[PDB]
Amino acid sequence: TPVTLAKVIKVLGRTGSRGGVTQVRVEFLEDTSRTIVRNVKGPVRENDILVLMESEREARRLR
Amino acid sequence: TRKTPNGEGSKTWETYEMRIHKRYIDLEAPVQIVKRITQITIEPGVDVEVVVASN
Amino acid sequence: PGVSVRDVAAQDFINAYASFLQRQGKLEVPGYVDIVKTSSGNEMPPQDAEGWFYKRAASVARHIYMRKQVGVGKLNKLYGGAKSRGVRPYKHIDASGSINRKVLQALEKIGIVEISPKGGRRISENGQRDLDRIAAQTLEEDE
Amino acid sequence: AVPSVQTFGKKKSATAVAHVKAGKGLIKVNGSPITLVEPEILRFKVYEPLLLVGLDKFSNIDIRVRVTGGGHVSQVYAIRQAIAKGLVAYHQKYVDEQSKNELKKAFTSYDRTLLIADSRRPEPKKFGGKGARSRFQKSYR
Amino acid sequence: GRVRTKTVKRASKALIERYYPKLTLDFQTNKRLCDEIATIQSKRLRNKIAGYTTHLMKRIQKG
Amino acid sequence: FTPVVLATPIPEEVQQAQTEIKLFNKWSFEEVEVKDASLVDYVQVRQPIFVAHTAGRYANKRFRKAQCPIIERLTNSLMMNGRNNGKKLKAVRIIKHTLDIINVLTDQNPIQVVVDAITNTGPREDTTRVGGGGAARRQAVDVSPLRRVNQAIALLTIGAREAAFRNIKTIAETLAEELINAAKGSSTSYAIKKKDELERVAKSNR
Amino acid sequence: SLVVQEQGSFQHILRLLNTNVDGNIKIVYALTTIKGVGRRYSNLVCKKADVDLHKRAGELTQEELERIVQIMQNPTHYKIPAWFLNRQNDITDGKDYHTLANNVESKLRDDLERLKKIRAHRGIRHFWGLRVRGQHTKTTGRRRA
Amino acid sequence: ALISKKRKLVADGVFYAELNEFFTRELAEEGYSGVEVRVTPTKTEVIIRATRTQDV
Amino acid sequence: AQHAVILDQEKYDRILKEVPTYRYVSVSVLVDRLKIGGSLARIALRHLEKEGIIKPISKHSKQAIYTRAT
Amino acid sequence: NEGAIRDKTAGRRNNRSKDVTDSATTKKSNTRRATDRHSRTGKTDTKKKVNQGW
RNA sequence: UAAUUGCGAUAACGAACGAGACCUUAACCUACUAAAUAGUGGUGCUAGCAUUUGCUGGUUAUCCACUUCUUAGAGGGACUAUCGGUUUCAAGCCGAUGGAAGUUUGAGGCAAUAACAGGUCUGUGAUGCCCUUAGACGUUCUGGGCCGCACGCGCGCUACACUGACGGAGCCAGCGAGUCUAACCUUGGCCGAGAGGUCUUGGUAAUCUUGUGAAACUCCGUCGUGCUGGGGAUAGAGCAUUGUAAUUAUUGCUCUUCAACGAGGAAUUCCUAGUAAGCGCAAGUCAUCAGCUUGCGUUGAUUACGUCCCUGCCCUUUGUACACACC
Ligand SMILES: [Mg+2]
Ligand SMILES: [Mg+2]
Ligand SMILES: [Mg+2]
Ligand SMILES: [Mg+2]
Ligand SMILES: [Mg+2]
Ligand SMILES: [Mg+2]
Ligand SMILES: [Mg+2]
Ligand SMILES: [Mg+2]
Ligand SMILES: [Mg+2]
Ligand SMILES: [Mg+2]
Ligand SMILES: [Mg+2]
Ligand SMILES: [Mg+2]
Ligand SMILES: [Mg+2]
Ligand SMILES: [Mg+2]
Ligand SMILES: [Mg+2]
Ligand SMILES: [Mg+2]
Ligand SMILES: [Mg+2]
Ligand SMILES: [Mg+2]
Ligand SMILES: [Mg+2]
Repeated sequence: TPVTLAKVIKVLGRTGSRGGVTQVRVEFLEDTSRTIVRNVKGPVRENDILVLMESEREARRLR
Repeated sequence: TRKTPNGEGSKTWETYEMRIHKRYIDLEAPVQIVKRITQITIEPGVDVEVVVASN
Repeated sequence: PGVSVRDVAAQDFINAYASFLQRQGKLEVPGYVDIVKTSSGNEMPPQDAEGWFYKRAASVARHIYMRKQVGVGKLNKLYGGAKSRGVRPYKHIDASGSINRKVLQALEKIGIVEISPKGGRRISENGQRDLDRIAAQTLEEDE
Repeated sequence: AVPSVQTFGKKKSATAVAHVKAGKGLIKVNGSPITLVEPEILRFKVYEPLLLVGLDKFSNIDIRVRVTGGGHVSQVYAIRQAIAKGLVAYHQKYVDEQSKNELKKAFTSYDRTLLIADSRRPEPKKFGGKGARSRFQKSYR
Repeated sequence: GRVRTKTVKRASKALIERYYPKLTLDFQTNKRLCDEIATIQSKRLRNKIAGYTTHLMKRIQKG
Repeated sequence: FTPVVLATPIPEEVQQAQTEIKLFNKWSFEEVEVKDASLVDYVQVRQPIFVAHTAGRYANKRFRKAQCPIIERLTNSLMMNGRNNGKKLKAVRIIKHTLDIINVLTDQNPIQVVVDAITNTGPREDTTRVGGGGAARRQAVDVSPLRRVNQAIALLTIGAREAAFRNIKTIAETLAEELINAAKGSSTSYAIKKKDELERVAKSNR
Repeated sequence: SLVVQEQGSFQHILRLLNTNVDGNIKIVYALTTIKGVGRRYSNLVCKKADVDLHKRAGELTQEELERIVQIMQNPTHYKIPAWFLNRQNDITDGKDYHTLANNVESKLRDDLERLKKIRAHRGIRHFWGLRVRGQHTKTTGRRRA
Repeated sequence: ALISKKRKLVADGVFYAELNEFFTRELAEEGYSGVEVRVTPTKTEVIIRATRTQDV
Repeated sequence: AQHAVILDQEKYDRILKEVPTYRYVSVSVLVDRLKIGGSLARIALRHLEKEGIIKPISKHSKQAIYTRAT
Repeated sequence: NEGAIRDKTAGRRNNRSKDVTDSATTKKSNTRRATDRHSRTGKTDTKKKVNQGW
């Protein structure tokens, strides 16, 4: 499996009608200089590290 | 005690309290001063009682 | 080096004192043993069925040594436990005032506790003698 | 009249008091060596101050501790505190300061609240429920 | 939410308005100042006022 | 280790390992490294302790929950399901019992297998109930590391609590077993199954 | 304790007092399947019969079992406290008995019929299939019969 | 005599209340406004705070 | 009341020839071999400790731990 | 009592075999709560009597 | 921001009620004043084990000293402090250091204007009117009933067990209360399996009950997954206590009888740290009766630290033929 390691850059806001979702931009430690904003589930802060199970796919506002 | 006279409404309870302060001071004195210290220094609000020797 | 009972582990000190009285036979065990229940708050009698009175006596003796004086009611409350009142909630219940009172008798006739002034029972000076003795014997099992 | 200090330590109701005189290294709790306390799963809890600072540092002092109130855990967190607060108070008046500062440093660096008494406390129950915040059950009809 | 009320900020304004030749950046001496210069009824209230005279003094030195 | 014996004697094996490596009950606290990139900074080991019982304030701030010893985090989650609310001294011993069992089979400090079991059952990505209107589909999301550790503890202990229920095996035996099978995912453990089936459902909504 | 190694002497289910008893369960508890003997009563009887509590019902040499019966159906002669027994201070002869397996079903009817036959309220209450001990009957007891 | 200190003060509080009630009913037409009791040796004193003591 | 509340000489020798290769052997471990119930399992743990075969590594009730001889 | 046990149509067995009347599982029946602000007296205090008193 | 709490914008400027302040309680004092009804060290007097000086107790006054612990008086302390992030560098807010304490410090008390045909004439010798008032709707006396049982609903209690029951053993709290013209809280000694009985005793209470030796909990065994030793409904027989009286069984003990219940459908409650939950205890009621309540301490988690999707309510905007105001 293509295990992808990306580090939280910024904490943007709470998505999801419930709110338990947070919008976060990450930078991969393997070949950085590209950033992609991902949706988290658990509580998150700056400089965390998300294990993105698929490299090239991102999302936005949730209902 | 519940504030309500009846039983209607959410069950609001209400605690009253009254504080009792008790002090005792031992003196070794003759017959005069004790009777002079007790006839005066009386106070409306302070219950003063003067017990006698150690038995 | 010197010793007391306070230097010995609380549990296995009694288990040695319990095994002592048995090994001695000077007991005065009432006789309603094996059928008494030691508290209303119990379901079944003690599972030792030959013993458990040496243990209670040894337990009683150690307790009275640790403090100034203890009473019959004081041991009823100490050894008491929680009684399941069937479908109703638990409550603390006192233990049998006859097992303990007859422990205070069978250990006083045996010379480990005397009927103290101020009420209660005091550890007999010969009891300290015997208690500190077998207590030191326990530290010879780990020597 | 020998060099001696006394300290304490309080966990949630229990107050363990400790007299620390100069001695030949004994540590007794209410009557009994520290090698017996027996909740016994927290035996190393009260051993901790003796090890944070080293098995020595006691060969010249005697400690004795009595604990009233509390509970079967409430007191164990008090005695470990009254022990360490005293060892660090004995160097306050009888040894030099820099050694005493080395003790607070080696204690607070690990510090399961060893010199510092925890402020937590049981919160009052308010009417309307069996607990502090817990409310009774309602049914709406 | 430690938003100071107006009675604090009203008193703090009125003190710096007329006691800058006092009232340094140290709350401690400012506290002691208030009990000599101002008539406050509460030790708690006075510490609230002095701590805020101390916030304003700090930033006046700075534009 | 230069022994010393004062009046009230401190035992040898007691004296020995204490002022030496400040290790666990009797297990080495060093050498334990989280076999994965992140969940470090969220798995505690170093700083070491003696038992997994601590009067710590891991609640009155958001992320300070992470600083609790991960072994102690394991215990906390053991003492629950109502009848075991509170009763930490109980689970504290169950952990000590458990670590020896983990130790017995297949060497490797059990405080390291616990790290292995945790990191192997935390879902990397998951799903959530996005409205979309009535017929709510599932949006794939990437669960943060803190939730990856928490859910790993809840999943493991739950898997052992329901398995150890109504059967001759004890809590520590099933707890160890679960941690043992979760060291490297054995596909025969409650936690691995639920972990993979959460990334399975998350994968089918991407 | 010890590792025992007995031969075919031990036997599974054995019958006494008109009921059946599992051989391979402890005898203090194996006796309780007899109606009229419980955990307390059993335990005191075996303590009296010089019987090893750590044994099962499957062991216990046939003399031990025959002794156990003789004590149960005569507790007052073998020094049992007469407040230990299910039926004392009888309502006809005054004597203290301990009714056993099939007899305990017999004495329930004899008592119940004595109350009915007398038309006492407690008996009338029994005849109506109601609760007798005085409990409320509004909210509890809905499935029973 | 021979009272507990707790029951004593509570019993003294009731005595003030009942004493006050009996005056608020009896001395209305005189501007009654309260009482105080001074417990001394040789005497037990009651002061009638009434705006018009000529009628009291 | 199902299989191995009792001693059964063939079961005794079964124990001796089978405790080897048990890296973990305890109350629950003895029951899982289609054999001794928990009561007589807690008796075997002291007899297999009378000499050799099992090494005590744990402490007490509700949790036993033994390991092969060394 | 002699007739109390004699009496048939008595005891659990008889009631247990009869249908449960539907009036058991009823509601509050509420009997006029949404008419609380409409005075049924039909009287209506007058403005002069109010100004005389207030 | 918890807040018409503030900043800022500003035809407004500056103010008051309500919020805040305040008050009570729980936290911090080796600083002040002290205490045989609170406790510590030392000394006598004193017992036990060791001896090489030691270790562990006894002794409401045999004396000396002290106030860390306890107690409550007067003070002190915090002001979200220091520093750094963030933001109109405004109010603020987040992080780190320090601190007894930094969630309005935690928990309460008090709480404006107004509304409701909310509840209470069954708390009142508070009261209008109406009824009744001697064969009484007055009042007292006897007995019964409010507990009555095909069923529907609500708060709970106890459980379905092996993080367990059971038996021994360890042994730790806090809020209270407790008897005068009286029988309240009760130690201790005996008798009793138990419940209890009997003889005495301290206490009008920091002095005596009481260290309330409470319960979970910790410890070593017995049991082995089997409705089993889990569970204790139901029921028979016996003995005690309260009370003038216990039958429809006030309560307590004993043996026996050993049901349903294998974690529970649709639904729905409560809750964010010493909190939840587990656990008992005191007080109220009380002659006897807690499965209730009000408080208390003991053991002590998981998960949020967010949002407006559900729901509930506030805010403007807007419409109105409503103003007895959508009843
Ligand atoms: Mg007990
Ligand atoms: Mg107890
Ligand atoms: Mg039976
Ligand atoms: Mg002081
Ligand atoms: Mg800090
Ligand atoms: Mg109405
Ligand atoms: Mg009224
Ligand atoms: Mg009547
Ligand atoms: Mg009623
Ligand atoms: Mg209610
Ligand atoms: Mg137990
Ligand atoms: Mg008798
Ligand atoms: Mg007297
Ligand atoms: Mg049972
Ligand atoms: Mg059964
Ligand atoms: Mg469930
Ligand atoms: Mg009561
Ligand atoms: Mg009630
Ligand atoms: Mg308009």
